[PDB]
Amino acid sequence: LHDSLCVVRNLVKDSRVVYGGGAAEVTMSLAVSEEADKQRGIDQYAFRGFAQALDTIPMTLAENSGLDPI
Amino acid sequence: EKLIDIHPQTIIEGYRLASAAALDALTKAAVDNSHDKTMFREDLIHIAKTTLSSKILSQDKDHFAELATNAILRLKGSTNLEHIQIIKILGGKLSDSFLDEG
Repeated sequence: LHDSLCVVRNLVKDSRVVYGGGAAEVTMSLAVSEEADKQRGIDQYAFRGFAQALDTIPMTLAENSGLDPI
Repeated sequence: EKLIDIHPQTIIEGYRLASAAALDALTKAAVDNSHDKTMFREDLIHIAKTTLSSKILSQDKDHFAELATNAILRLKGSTNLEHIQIIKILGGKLSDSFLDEG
């Protein structure tokens, strides 16, 4: 409940709602990735790191169900 | 390991088939010849050198690369490396290590 409740005071503290199912996470893999190509330097691989990263939420989310993370 | 996040026993299939493609291309890029004893000696030294480098004895790299390519020459191809024995004595300095024909 302290979850269900707090979730609502999240809406009170800052009204807005994204989309779950790792969906919110997936966006970064795309968006952030583009802002790395046109970034050049060494911050292209570091930022590409946030592509390598957010992929976990959907991966474990889905793998925890038995579906192929790939 | 990272890839394992995804079945393993299949990953072996790739590394044995894909690194086989690599194994293949590496043969293509290879450079054969020559087979003239005139040219050989000049390659064998280059090999002995590249190998003898990075080893305490690199200092006089040539001195050794010569030692090697010689003993290898005697006994055509391909003979066991058991007749040419590497004996060693504690004698002042380095590079006093010659090859002996007896």
